[PDB]
Amino acid sequence: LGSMTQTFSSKTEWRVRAISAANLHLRTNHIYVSSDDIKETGYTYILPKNVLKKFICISDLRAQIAGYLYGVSPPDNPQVKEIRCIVMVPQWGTHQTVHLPGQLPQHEYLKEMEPLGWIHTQPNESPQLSPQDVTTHAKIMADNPSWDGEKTIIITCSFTPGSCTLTAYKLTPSGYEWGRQNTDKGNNPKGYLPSHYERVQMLLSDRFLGFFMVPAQSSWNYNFMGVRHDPNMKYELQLANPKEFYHEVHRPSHFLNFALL
Amino acid sequence: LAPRQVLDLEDLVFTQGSHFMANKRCQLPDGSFRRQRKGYEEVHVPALKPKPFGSEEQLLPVEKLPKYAQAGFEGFKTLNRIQSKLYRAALETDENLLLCAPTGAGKTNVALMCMLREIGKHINMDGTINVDDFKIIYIAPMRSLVQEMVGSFGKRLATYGITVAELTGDHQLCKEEISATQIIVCTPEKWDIITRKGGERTYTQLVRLIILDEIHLLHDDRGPVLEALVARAIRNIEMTQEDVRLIGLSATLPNYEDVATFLRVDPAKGLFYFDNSFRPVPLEQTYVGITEKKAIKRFQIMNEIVYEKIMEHAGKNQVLVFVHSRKETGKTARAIRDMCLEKDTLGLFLREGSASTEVLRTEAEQCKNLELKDLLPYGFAIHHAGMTRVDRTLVEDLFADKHIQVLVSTATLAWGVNLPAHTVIIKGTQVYSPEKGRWTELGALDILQMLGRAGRPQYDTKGEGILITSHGELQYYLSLLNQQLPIESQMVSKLPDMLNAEIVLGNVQNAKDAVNWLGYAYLYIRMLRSPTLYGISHDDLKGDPLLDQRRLDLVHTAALMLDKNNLVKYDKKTGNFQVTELGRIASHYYITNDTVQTYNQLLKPTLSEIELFRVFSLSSEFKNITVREEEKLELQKLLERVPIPVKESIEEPSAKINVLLQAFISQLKLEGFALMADMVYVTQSAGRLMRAIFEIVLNRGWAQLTDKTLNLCKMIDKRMWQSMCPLRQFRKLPEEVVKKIEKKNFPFERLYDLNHNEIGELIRMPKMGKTIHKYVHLFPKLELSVHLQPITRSTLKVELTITPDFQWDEKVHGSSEAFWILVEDVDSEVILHHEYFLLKAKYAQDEHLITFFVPVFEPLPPQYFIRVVSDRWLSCETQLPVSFRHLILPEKYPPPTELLDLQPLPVSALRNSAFESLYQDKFPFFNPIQTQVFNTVYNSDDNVFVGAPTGSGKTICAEFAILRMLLQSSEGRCVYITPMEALAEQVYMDWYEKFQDRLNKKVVLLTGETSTDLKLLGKGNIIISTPEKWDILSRRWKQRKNVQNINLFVVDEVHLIGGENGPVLEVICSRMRYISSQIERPIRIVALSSSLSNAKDVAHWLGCSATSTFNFHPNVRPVPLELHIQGFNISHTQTRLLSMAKPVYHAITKHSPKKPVIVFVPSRKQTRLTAIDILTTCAADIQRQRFLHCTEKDLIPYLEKLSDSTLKETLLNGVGYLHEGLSPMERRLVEQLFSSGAIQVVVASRSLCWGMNVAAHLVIIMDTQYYNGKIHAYVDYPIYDVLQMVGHANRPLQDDEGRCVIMCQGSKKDFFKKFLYEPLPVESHLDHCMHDHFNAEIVTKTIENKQDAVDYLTWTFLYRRMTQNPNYYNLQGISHRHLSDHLSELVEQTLSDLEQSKCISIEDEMDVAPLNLGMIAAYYYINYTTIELFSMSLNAKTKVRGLIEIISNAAEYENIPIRHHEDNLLRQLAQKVPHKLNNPKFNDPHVKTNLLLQAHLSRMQLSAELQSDTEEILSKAIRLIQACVDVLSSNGWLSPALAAMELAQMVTQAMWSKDSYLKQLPHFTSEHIKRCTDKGVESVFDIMEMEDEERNALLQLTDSQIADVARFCNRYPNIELSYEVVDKDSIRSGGPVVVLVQLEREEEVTGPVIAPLFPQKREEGWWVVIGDAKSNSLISIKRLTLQQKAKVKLDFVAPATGAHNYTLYFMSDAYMGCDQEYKFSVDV
Ligand SMILES: O=S(=O)(NC(=S)S)c1ccccc1
Repeated sequence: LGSMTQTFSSKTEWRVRAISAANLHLRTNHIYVSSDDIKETGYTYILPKNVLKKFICISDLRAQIAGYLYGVSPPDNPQVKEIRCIVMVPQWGTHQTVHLPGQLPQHEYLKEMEPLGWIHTQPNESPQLSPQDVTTHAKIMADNPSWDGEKTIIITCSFTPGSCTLTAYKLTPSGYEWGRQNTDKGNNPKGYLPSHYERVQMLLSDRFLGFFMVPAQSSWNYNFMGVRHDPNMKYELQLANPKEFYHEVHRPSHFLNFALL
Repeated sequence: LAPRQVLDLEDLVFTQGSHFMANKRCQLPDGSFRRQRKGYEEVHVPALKPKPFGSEEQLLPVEKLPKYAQAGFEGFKTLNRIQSKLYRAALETDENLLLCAPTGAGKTNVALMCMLREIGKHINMDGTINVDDFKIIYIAPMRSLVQEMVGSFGKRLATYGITVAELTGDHQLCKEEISATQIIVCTPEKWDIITRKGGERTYTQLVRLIILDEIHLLHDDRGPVLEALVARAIRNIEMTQEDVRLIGLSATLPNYEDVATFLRVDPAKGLFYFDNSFRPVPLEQTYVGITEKKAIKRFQIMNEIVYEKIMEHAGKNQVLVFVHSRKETGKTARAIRDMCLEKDTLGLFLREGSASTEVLRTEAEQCKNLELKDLLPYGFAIHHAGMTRVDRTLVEDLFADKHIQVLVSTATLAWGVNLPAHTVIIKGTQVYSPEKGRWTELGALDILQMLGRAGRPQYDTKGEGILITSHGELQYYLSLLNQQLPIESQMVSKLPDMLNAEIVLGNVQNAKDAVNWLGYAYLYIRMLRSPTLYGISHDDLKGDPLLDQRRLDLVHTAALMLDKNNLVKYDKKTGNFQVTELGRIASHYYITNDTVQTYNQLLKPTLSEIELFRVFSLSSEFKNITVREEEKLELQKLLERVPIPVKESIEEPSAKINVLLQAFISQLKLEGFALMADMVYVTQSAGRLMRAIFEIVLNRGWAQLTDKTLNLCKMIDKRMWQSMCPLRQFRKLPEEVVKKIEKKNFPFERLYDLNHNEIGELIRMPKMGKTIHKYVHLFPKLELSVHLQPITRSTLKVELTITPDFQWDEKVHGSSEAFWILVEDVDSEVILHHEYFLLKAKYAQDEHLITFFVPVFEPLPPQYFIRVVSDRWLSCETQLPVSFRHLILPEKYPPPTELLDLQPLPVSALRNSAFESLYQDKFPFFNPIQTQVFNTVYNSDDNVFVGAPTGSGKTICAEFAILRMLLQSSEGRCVYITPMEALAEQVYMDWYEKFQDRLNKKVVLLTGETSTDLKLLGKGNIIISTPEKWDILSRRWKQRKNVQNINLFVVDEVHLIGGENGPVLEVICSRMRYISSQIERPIRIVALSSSLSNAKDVAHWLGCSATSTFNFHPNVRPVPLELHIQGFNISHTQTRLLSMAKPVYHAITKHSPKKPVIVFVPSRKQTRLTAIDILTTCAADIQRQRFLHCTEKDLIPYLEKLSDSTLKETLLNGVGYLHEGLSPMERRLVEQLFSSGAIQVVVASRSLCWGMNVAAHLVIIMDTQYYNGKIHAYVDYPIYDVLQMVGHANRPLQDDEGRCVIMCQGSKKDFFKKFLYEPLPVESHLDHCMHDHFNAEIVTKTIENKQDAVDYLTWTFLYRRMTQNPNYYNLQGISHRHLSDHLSELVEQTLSDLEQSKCISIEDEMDVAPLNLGMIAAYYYINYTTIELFSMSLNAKTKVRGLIEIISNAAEYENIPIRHHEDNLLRQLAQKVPHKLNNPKFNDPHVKTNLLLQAHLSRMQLSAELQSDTEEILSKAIRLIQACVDVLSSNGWLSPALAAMELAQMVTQAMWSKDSYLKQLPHFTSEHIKRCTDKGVESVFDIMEMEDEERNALLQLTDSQIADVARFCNRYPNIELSYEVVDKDSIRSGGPVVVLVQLEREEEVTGPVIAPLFPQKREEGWWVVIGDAKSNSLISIKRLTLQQKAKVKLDFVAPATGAHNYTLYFMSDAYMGCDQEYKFSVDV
């Protein structure tokens, strides 16, 4: 066509995702926790509000993030398990699964608390535990025997409309075996079945406070530099608070590159 | 006042800027003419017209000028005509002046004359100048001008020693030069921001001369700044009564009379008007006004006319063209050169084959500029900002060499340097102003300066100026350049902001204050002269001829504007303004009100960096910034890849500003020139705006936003991001090496501990790695350890130890580095505390101890956090976790002892006559606390503890035990210890009048003098003493039988064990328990205190039974206590005080309308200022004199004896103030008036809360912080001071209530509540203060081994608290081995510090013994570090002046200084007093001490506060000089000990060693001793030799004077000395010899030493010293008193078979001239 006005003007996807994540602090006051009320397991998990609010404030809607859970039991009640620390480790995520290092957290503070599992974000509130989540939990269980199947949970924080719904799951032995055997990453893969997991009781509380531990050398968001992430990488931890998702330290290239031209 | 009407200020603004043409026509000078040429109209003005001379004008040679100022005018002889006219008014009068002279003409030389006048004022006799005493302010309109002004003023005034410099950059820390500078040249806005922040003890006080250059800027839009400054200066002169001189400089413009009225310039004396005739060279004027309305054709036509004019000057001297931009200089030079090349006209500029063209070709390679080498050879040149200063100077030099024939320049050259040219052409008068968002016409000042640069000093007979512009604006540029442009005010535009500036200053606080303020403005003057131009109807002016209603309406509109934007809380009825933090921040960072309202609305704690960038982008300074089409493509290309996202479309200028800022931080070059200009604007403004957002979000305690804003400030400054390797911040490091470093992703962190070669291998460029290492270690970094001190289960005290872990290079770090300390909660949302930390070079290596209070709660929060962030260095951040895993929290407070509803106890329960008599004279029933505790104190012998609020009557409880002791034995001894001496005197008066006057018992107040006090303890039944006076005595409890025979020990305000002096209280109180255990005769102990949460600990410490300890609660106070805490959140202290001003009046009229009121203020100045504020608010809101209750004439007698007229007036209105500087009679009279109820309100300094004897219904505490001149920083009121201040609200027999309002910072509210509503925990600090006690106990053999030292520590309160709150003393465990190990470490450290200090000796690392230094320490009650410095410094060196220096620098005197720059004045006279040496470290305590001491020796008259300082210094002085004598005698030489004795007597009689002894005689003037020396007689007892008739004939004195003199002549010691050697001839070289000296007083009078100039009372003392002056060896020393007669023997080991003299024994400790010497000799 003769002389027609043509020029493409567009922006990258992470721009829109950052402008979206800037308002994540809103979903924190409307946080709902799902209870089928038929679980009656016995093992009850209490999640403090502060670490959950910082977990949500630093996440992304599309790309998933995860944190390890460490906690002990209250003085008198063995049946109760109070999540008391969230360990953020260098990770890189997609909307289905999160890629984490093979090294479990190791530090002095965590020596007194039990590894209670892991927590991760989820863009869609699927009514079942993801096959990727089952596989990741079972592989973490097999490589590290610190996670007993009965005392470790998968907490899923689903990005419901204008809110965030929590639900907690524990793996059953058949789920452990299937997750150790799975090398398929399909959304409905081989040998996946709802009897592979079971629902455990999660509780939100503001009675006690929990703390974060973040890696001491680099931060946790390797999503913007997914190359540097190898599963055999090894990290040291420190007592600090996790940076937001789009903090300048997480994406140094976006600044340096823009500077060179 | 009412009713008012709101104005539209927008409509009232001319909206013409400085282009307002108030003149209606324009006449032209005869001879001028107008032509029309090629579509542009040309106007021609002849100028010329220099009147030869007036009536009689003769130029003044500099020889006729005053001598002092001739040297500054070096290199000149004949002043110009204007200068010769103004020499009188500039150097011989102090009048304020306004000079309207044509531009050029050296109008700055008259300013130099005025400066030389003010410089000559402060010239002293030495030839030097009191440079510290005065400061001069020069106000130049352009920084360009300011730099040249600083340079030339320094050059001409270096001969007098003035450091002339301008102040630049951040004013937060660059203040050293500020004190150093004597002349400050600066732009008006910089002076405005300075005076806005202001403060006390500022240098603005010493500013005496202000010079406003180019004051016609009043017409400019910057004019309102000049208006604000002059109004402020006049108002502040009125308030200070200290006149300041104003010197205004303007051009030949109309309205000059109104400008003189503005500057308070008298028309006859001060006003000097000269026209354009007095221009140096005649200015042939050509004005070109074009009519072509096509832009392309306008460009071509303007170039064509410029070319025509330059070719008309082809062979003429020079051509100087001025254009708007930097690139346009190149464009215009290229255009004219190319048009010369199209013709053959170029060859006319060149002098054929020139040597000058050879020079231009010589600097073709030397110019190293892309445009310069292309345009320099043809005679063309350009001058612009983006050019090397060396290149610019070279262009200037070639123009001065006359080589450069055409120069095109931006206005920066026109303002900066002195570069005249014959012909000057202005190529266009329109320029892009990024603020306006448009191209606007040129500011009249720029035009006036450029066209004043036309013509030359001597090179040209005449100059010619051509001005090319639009035809419409022609007239304007005509009337400006031919004196028809009036000067008008543009303040209406900026009025709200200006008003806030004055509200924040407190200068304005009501609407009428603002009407006055506006009356001092040029706007008011111009409205009064031409109401038509400012929109005031003529009948409207008739309505109020002074324009009161119009001014008040303007003020009402501005106040409504500021209240809308939430800067200022405005009350419509009252007209009152209450400053808010937002308003202060706006004034203090040059932010307009709309911008601040934007910040307040948008800024939330949950903002992201995206949103923060947008918030900055929405600033009202950028409102006229617009996105134009010509740039949208480039802006879209940027916004497509910006690091910080931008949500809006590119059409919105918010996006333009956001993108421009991001590009500035990323250091990007933009193609559009409008983009470059708008970026310059946005970014230069961005700094202050982001700092303002920083203070907002920080003082709001938002952690995340605070971090982001600080980092954005650092990024805007350093032009980088966080991700960039911070090494680039050095500016000495190459860019490419940092690029190669950035490629490597090894964290810069990870190259800290690495060595040089490994660094080099990592970079892959190894050789230079060392440099990197240097610049790696120069990068600032700190190391933080934390000591957690649990105060209560809810409050934690934290001691942070900051240790610098970098190397300090002054090339990099400067004089100081700055950090921010931020304590952050668990989730890093809330800043629990923030603090500014300045690492100075003085302590760049040393540790830094910062202590603060943070709340806590149960269950314990996991951690807190402590971040330390460099204020300017990027990524320089060090963070420390604070874990509570191992926090040991104290037990909860036990329930207080119940106050039972018991029957009030009558006085008849004492069952004794005189007891009953006194306490029925005073009341019929006992205080309920007294009633509850009566039986245990009166009818038992047990130790007892009482805890109750201050003002409960604890003194009567102690009197009970005193009475029981007197009943058990009428000769018994009680010792009452109270921590404050000013309270000890209250106790002494009351208890003498009681016990001694009504019982024939003894009440003695100890003095600190050892023998006096021992007598007083021997003769007394009730011995009152401060803690130290009892420590020094009770230490020798083995050698003092009186100390052991004590029966009762009472101690008041025992909670003060937790204060600064706490240790000595704890020590004496444990000493009494140890003594009572040792003697087996029980010493009863009675303790009174305030309510203690841990009272049981102290009770057990004192052996008080559980049944004997009584601890109450502040609700049991006899007078019921109403407490109100009011939070004021302004961080800036001074503004917080201003904000608290009016609520003081409110609290008075609410809580105590009729009853008396005491206000406590942080400083002495605040006393008077708060009194004045009370009176002003009272006059305005209701009616003054509600405070006065006695008739004014009944008080005029009492009143007229007072010194301060301010005090007598405020007293007349009913308000009196108390401060340290008030003489004792004045304070007594004010307190008498207060107790009498004649005056209602007393405003009192904080320091008097112990000294005050009065009381009131209401107590209003202001601020609770005071400035320290030592640290130069604010310190908090300790809780004990607050408790006592509140205890002042105890009026028992008059008020049913007691009300107290504490006005504090919001953050402290909780803490104060927490610790004022409930009993207070106290703990021991003895673990720090311990070395002197240990040394003394090693002296008195109370402690013999280290195990004995731990034994000693068992008796203390420290032991009781260590098992109850271990972390407070850095313990970790309550077990017995932990305690033994902690005490082991402490004892070893204290004893080793003693041993190394040489006070004690450790044998076998086990047993300790006392050395002589420790003995001199414990004997004279002196700190051991003083003794160590003494031992090291004295040696055999003897200097009286050096001795004064050594004594001064003793560690005891580390107290007193505040403000007092008058030490400088003393320093000047200290330049006179024998010792001026050492660098003048004013504000240093020891400096002040020896300064005051040497003033005292010369009987110098000083201030009253200085006299109190002198008193304390003198007491501790004599004790120190005795210590020095004992040191110099123990092993020193003879001359220094003798000189120290001479110094003792010099101090006693305030005599210098050179002064005549007759200066000791009372009522003896200097003329009297001159008469006596005219007789030659100087002997002190020679006066005693003359007959009383003869001495009366010579003296000519009054009988009372002669009586004082006779008492002194009798008291003067004359003694008979006899020297004797036992077995003299039969002595042995190896054996010892004893010399016997017998001394007998002939007179034998009893009494003290007569020294009125000495503070305390002192007795005679004497020294005896064997030692030869030939060898300077002291042999045998002994000191002794000479009551009656006495024999003394001196033992000394004989020398070896050699003749020796019998030396110079006799020496005094008080009277001067009583010194004797007897000599003799015998061999062995
Ligand atoms: O002992 S304190 O720590 N004072 C100093 S900083 S010497 C303290 C503690 C509580 C209240 C006021 C004062």
